[PDB]
Amino acid sequence: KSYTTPKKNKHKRKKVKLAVLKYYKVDENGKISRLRRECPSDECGAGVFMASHFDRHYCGKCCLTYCF
Amino acid sequence: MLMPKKNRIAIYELLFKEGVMVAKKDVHMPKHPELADKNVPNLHVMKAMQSLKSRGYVKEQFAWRHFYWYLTNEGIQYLRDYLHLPPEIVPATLRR
Amino acid sequence: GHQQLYWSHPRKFGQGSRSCRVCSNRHGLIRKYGLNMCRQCFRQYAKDIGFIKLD
Amino acid sequence: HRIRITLTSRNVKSLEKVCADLIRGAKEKNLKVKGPVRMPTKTLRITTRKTPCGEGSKTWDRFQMRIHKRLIDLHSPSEIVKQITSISIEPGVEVEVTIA
Amino acid sequence: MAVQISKKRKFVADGIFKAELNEFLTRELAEDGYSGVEVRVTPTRTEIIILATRTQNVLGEKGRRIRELTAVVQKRFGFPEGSVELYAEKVATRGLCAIAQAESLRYKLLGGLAVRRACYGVLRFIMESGA
RNA sequence: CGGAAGGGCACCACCAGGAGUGGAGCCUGCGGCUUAAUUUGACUCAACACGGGAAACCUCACCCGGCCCGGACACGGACAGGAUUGACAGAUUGAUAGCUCUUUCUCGAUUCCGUGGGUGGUGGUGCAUGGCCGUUCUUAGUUGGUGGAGCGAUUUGUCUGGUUAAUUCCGAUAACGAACGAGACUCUGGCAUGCUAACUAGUUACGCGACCCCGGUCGGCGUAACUUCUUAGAGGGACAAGUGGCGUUCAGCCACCCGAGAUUGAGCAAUAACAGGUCUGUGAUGCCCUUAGAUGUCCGGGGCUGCACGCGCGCUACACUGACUGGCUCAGCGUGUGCCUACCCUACGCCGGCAGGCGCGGGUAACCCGUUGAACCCCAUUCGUGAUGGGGAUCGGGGAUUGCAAUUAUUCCCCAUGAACGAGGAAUUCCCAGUAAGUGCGGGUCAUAAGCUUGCGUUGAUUAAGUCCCUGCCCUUUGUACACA
Repeated sequence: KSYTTPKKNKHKRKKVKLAVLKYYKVDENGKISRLRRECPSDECGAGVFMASHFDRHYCGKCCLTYCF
Repeated sequence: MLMPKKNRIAIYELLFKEGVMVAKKDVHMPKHPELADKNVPNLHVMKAMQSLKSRGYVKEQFAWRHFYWYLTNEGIQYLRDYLHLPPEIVPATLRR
Repeated sequence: GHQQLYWSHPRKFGQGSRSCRVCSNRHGLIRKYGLNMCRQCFRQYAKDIGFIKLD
Repeated sequence: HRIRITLTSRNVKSLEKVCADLIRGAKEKNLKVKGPVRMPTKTLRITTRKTPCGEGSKTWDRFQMRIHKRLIDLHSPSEIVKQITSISIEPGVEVEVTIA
Repeated sequence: MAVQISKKRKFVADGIFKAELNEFLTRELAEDGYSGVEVRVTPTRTEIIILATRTQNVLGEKGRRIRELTAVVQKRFGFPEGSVELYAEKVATRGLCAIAQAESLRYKLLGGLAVRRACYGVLRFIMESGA
């Protein structure tokens, strides 16, 4: 059956191979280098990193965004 | 249905604890009346139990505005091997 | 928010608020004595509730 | 001692046999009885259309449901009248024993 | 009871209670020769009696379906445990029970017996029972 | 079946009349004509205030857009080296929908993608169905069994006639005895100074208290008798039973005493049928359609009301048998705090002219609103035949309440505006006693809410106790080359 508009195709997401290993810097010792600050947020503490956007920071699930 | 497994296992736990279960057809009911200890939307109890039914694990009987779900032998065996329990214990319907 | 919009509209009154306790439709409802049964469903089950044609 | 037994029933002759039975039980247990005071009958009346559609002559159904209320007041310690009222129950009537 | 509702609303509440109970039990015990219900709310007992023709099928294997039905009764209508007691019993001279005979014909038609043979088979049993 | 004859019955027929409808204004349901849409079912009685349909959103189908999966299930690439869900700015929109262009964080095999198969559906066919309903018809009609008559299909009973609300009966009679429908039956109204009972009903007497001059008044206060008044149980009572007429002397009809009634009103309802209505009452339901850009469903906007038009049901009037202003005085049916469900009935004390606001209370109700101080009517004024103080359409301005929201005014209040209408053409409707009509009060719908409908009491008649003239339907006789008639 004929419609008015040529439709909007649904948002297909950009799936990526390992966005994880870009969360840490590797050392040649047996030590570490944590890239993005760890928010001590109510529920989402240690393993939950903050977002590093071009204008502000953002904590994922508690939604705790920060002006630079 | 897209489901939280936490809520899904809590439904399966109560279903076992008492073999048969009742659910009103009201998909826009915020919390389930019985399991108010858990945050269970009525939609999710219905969708879980109708998914159980499709394979022939539960017995579906419908009145005016209430689903009635009795447990079968197929459901008994799936539910017990799934929750990873002692094989001896059974629903509240069997014990004399 | 999808879940801020799905059941966003308020229902405290009108005939979209109240529902037939049998067939679930929204015309010719009996609300007298807290029945909440549509007139056709009432008339079907009327003798089982206790209502009797005398006069 | 001043205790209030009320009987609320949809059927009449059922209610009358229960009213008789409590007078019998009271006069046998040798305690003062106030006879069965008959409160006015309430007639729950609902009048609907007959036709499911609206393509007929306008004929209405007149559904009635009478509900009858008796009460007997006795001068008796709780126990003996409690054991009088624990026997000879039928499905029609409903009991309320009120102390104060 | 502190909710303390009118005797008018109380009796229409009891009216719809029996009406749905009967609907549910006619839908459930349809094939297994179901005749009807009865309630006897005694002091702190809801003695809820069922009348059937094939009571062995409905009370089932060592009382599976009875406790299943007592569970959904207490669960849906919101009753106290211990207080609700179901009792399936056989109705006398089934030949005269219009419910039992109508559902018997229905399941002979569901089997696939001839229509004049189904009706005359039923009608002959009704008459020799003493209608 | 007849364009042949005859006989019956009915205020959905007439006669005698009453109220009217048709005329005017508005409310409201149809067609029409506009519109993105103004969704639609029904069209003589048996469509058109009907779908309980009084829709501001929802309701809600219609239409202009925007989210959404609630696609179970078996199978197949995909896969944690992550399938996927959620997402704050910013442009995006109507939206604080992460729907999106563009950000980077979150989530953990329940996703998402094809193959089937399922689903939901106020989508389609009521000319595929069930159920319920309406109509023929609430008219009086329908059928065995033994017996009789015919070779037989069939017929008699079920009839010329009188009578009845009635195929109701008694009469004649090859029929006798019966069954369904009529009746009987259930509820209801009127009667009991007889009976059983009453602090959730009274009364009478009494003691007290207040006021007028021993009495009088009190719904002012309080406790021994009793059941007249109120309540609701059991029996009683009325049967054309008494008398006088008429009649085949029957069935029964008319009048009159006595008597609370000399026909109170409803509920139910046959055999057989209709292509009557409903798939938009149902998670009654065959088949078809659709099934992700949905005919599923949620969301926000409008529409269901649009106005040269023609119909139908109602409301208010056209005035003095009246309008206005005071004063006096009397009802009966009900209903009332909710499952999800939020919203109940209201007395009383202050505030405001009014609609209202605030305060403490009673009530799950013969207990509180309540002795339900209702209207018409009644008594006393002002008006004075003038489209007038008749009538209140249309329009302007302000103020309250309900709601998340009132413009296309929800409703209500206050001032102002003052339309036709001077009793209604053809045609046509309902109705015989506590009836018609006037009059207001409750129930339904209901957050708000009656010009509708369903009940209730108050005031309360004129005319008739007849008929087949009119419109219908029903029977008997007769005729037929008809029998899907």
